[PDB]
Amino acid sequence: TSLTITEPMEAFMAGVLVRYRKTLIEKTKYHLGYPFNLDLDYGPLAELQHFAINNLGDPFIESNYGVHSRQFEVGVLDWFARLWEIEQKEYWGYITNGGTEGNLHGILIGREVFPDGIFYTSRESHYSIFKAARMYRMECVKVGTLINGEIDCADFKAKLLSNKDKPAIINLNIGTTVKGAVDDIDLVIQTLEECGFSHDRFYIHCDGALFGFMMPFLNRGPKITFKKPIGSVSVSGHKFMGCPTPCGVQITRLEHINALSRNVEYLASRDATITGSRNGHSPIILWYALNRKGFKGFQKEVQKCLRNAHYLKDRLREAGISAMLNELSSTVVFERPLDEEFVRRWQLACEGNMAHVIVMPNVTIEKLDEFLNELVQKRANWYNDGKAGPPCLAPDIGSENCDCDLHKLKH
Amino acid sequence: TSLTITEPMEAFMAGVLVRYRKTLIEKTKYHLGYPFNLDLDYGPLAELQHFAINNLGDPFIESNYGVHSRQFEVGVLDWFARLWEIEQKEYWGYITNGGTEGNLHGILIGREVFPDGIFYTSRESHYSIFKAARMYRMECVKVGTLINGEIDCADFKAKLLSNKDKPAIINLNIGTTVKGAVDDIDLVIQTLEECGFSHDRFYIHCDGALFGFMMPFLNRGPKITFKKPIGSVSVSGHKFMGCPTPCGVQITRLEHINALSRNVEYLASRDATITGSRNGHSPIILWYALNRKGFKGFQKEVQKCLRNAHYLKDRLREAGISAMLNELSSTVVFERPLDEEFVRRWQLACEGNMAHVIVMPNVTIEKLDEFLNELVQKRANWYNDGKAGPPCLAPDIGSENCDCDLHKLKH
Ligand SMILES: [Zn+2]
Ligand SMILES: [Zn+2]
Ligand SMILES: [Zn+2]
Ligand SMILES: [Zn+2]
Repeated sequence: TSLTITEPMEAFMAGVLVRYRKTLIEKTKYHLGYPFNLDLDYGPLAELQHFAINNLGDPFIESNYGVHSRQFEVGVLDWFARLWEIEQKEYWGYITNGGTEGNLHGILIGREVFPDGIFYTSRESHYSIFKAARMYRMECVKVGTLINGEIDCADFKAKLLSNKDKPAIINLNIGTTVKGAVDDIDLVIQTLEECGFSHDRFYIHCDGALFGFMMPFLNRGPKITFKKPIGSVSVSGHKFMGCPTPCGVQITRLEHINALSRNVEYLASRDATITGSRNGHSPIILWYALNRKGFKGFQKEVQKCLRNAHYLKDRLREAGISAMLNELSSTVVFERPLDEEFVRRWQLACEGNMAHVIVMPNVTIEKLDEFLNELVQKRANWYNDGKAGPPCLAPDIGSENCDCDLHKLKH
Repeated sequence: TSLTITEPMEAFMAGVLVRYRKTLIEKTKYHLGYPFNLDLDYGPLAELQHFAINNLGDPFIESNYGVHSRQFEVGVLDWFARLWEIEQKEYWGYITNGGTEGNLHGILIGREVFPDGIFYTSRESHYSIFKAARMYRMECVKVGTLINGEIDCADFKAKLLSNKDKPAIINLNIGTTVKGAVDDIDLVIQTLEECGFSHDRFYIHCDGALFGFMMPFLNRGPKITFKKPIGSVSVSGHKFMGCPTPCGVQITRLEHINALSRNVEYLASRDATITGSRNGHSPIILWYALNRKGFKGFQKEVQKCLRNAHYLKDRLREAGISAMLNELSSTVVFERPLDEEFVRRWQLACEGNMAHVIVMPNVTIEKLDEFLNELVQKRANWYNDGKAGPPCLAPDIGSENCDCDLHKLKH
């Protein structure tokens, strides 16, 4: 709970670090709950930990602080711009400290385009989104959600129509935290158009912390492209790509950044970021990864993760455990384990009667089998004899996906 | 300007990293302008770059994500609480991604204590402060500054008195960016009291990005202590202590955090941070440093830096170069070099007619001599023959510190 700092040792401290490394190997082995790629292969870059790298200021305007990684950073941003179909001279962006910063930036951009804008996001938006709205003092209208976690564009439509006067700022979830739903970009855009909102009276941010990275590697789904009238897209680098430290990529339209960007004389750069000092090792790490693997290495990794999710779901239903997997998802929602020591061991994320597993590149079939074997074994003790019987997840995941004493019958 | 990412190499990429390491050694050698300690000695911790460490959530409430460094983080926060004289059960805080996040958090805390609060900060506050005020939609009253960069408590008094009705939220600069001034905490507090503001109608944040760390190691100055009615203090970890990546420490009063802190079920933790995912290598790095050096190692390092600043200033005045150093400062303000290739080589920060050198632990007498020898040599070419004569820095640093053709006479 605390490692106290005492006054002057190198055997004590190397003792601690040996012990600690041990626990991190254990934790890394059993981690299944959170969307972090734990297969980190950046051993050559670790030398660079000798430098105080700081990308302080604009990625595209070099500051007087010379210990930076802008060549890498700009490399990576260009790749992301290509990925989301925006040209060099149409886009601006930066490597962030994570999905939260991408969301704070994107929503702030939208506010500056439309200071009077009403803000809309689904009920299953990440907590960062509602935090942003409160930080920024924006009126937030929570939009309903279908069973699977997608924004409800009928409820969206309704809500739009009762604020016809004002501009709409929208956050769309490309892979919701709990259920792994993907908001229908195309349908949201259509709904705006047929409610009388033209491009120049709405701003959309796409929160793609995990799945915004993954979706472009599939042939399907509501493609993320600035050929459509979206404003900004963020992803998290420590989620799908994998990074020792949290990071992200935020990409917007250049015309949008002018309202945030101010000159700062003592930097000889501009400030258009949430942050000041910025992590300059992240850009190198992500550059390294993009180069080694390319679009075809990432595609493979994405496809294997969807397959491994499919597999886990199948085995759970087979075991008569309520479980759901959305079409565009590596997140397997399932009946929350009753044993909370079990939850803590596999580091499961839980909400109400749901838990979930996120099938990151590190998450192998071998590991899923270990997991299932343990789950099925312990589960036998939870709902048998005169005890309750499994919870009903039909309200959360649909009755088609529920295997309680009632809904299992209908399959 | 860009290192393009191409599709599949390990000789090309290790070629790039050899080249790049070279430039970072060069940059590290000549860096003088920014407040980053470049003497990083954390080579043993670099193994830990193999792990996706994430302190996601509250430092004091463990989340279900197990790959974290809370033992280290909490260790470090406790040390900082001791340092600023606040008890375990009176304080909350976290390790941030830098001084900007500390400021965003602190100012946001103050807003939640006083939603109607008028916000006050000096004209020489960091850009993060004015950014925060705009992000948060807070009315910001810029307070004047004495020549040396300290907040002007007469102008403060005046400004307070014309907003007697509303609470006061104040940012105080403990080491302003450009001039290295320290706002007079004690005098600000007195001014509030004699203007009719009792403790429970003002909130103070101390921005101590560089000097909040350094000041406690001196026997003098407006001591930073929660025994006085301050609300929150931030420092930057990559400034004085030194860290490969930007980080910081934000420490507030526990009673203050309740308004920001919300439970997040899927984490099994609380969200009271600006961020979500948080860097978990930083806490280890700062823990390592605090343990190896202790209060007595840091004191020594602080004292040497003040001495080396004193030295640089003296040699500049000797060379008839306008220069100033505040009493509680390692930042040497001086006539801005006319040669902007020279500015770029020593990575100097510049504002108007001022440049500055920040004497971080890495900045040795040997290095300062190299610098001065070059400066004096080139300067001989700038203001001689029929050309202008040096600029006057008296408006910026005081006529006592100016060595232009006019003010040098009066000394
Ligand atoms: Zn199937
Ligand atoms: Zn059911
Ligand atoms: Zn002297
Ligand atoms: Zn003068």
